[PDB]
Amino acid sequence: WIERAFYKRECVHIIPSTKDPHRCCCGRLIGQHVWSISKHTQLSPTDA
Amino acid sequence: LIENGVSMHRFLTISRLEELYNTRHGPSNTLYHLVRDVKKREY
Amino acid sequence: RGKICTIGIAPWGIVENQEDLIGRDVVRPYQTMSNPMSKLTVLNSMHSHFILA
Repeated sequence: WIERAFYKRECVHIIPSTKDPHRCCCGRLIGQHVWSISKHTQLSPTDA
Repeated sequence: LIENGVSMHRFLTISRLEELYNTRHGPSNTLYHLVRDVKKREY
Repeated sequence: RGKICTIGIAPWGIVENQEDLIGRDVVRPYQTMSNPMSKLTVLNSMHSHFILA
């Protein structure tokens, strides 16, 4: 019930550059990427 | 050693425990007496 | 008396080994080996509860 009631999210779209092409504003690397302000995060059920 | 990290299940295999059953580089043991007696039941 | 019921509100991305915490209802062990150069800050081990914001 805990997984179906609490949801995670992971910004993966857009992928800008912040003084480095691998350095996203979402923190992860450009190859590592698979709020929604300039991140376009997607809500999904929690796996952790 | 476990205070830094050992994660004991990863520390074990069959063979690592097996050599630990055979070496006598420390305290005295009675396994030499016992396993001879139970293979007398297996003789 | 060691049932203090402390809760750690840490960010999900700020903690170290995010891939180690993947898995539903799985007992995932985490080692306290601290890397001095990683920006992913280590956990505090003797906290009883954790919330991953």
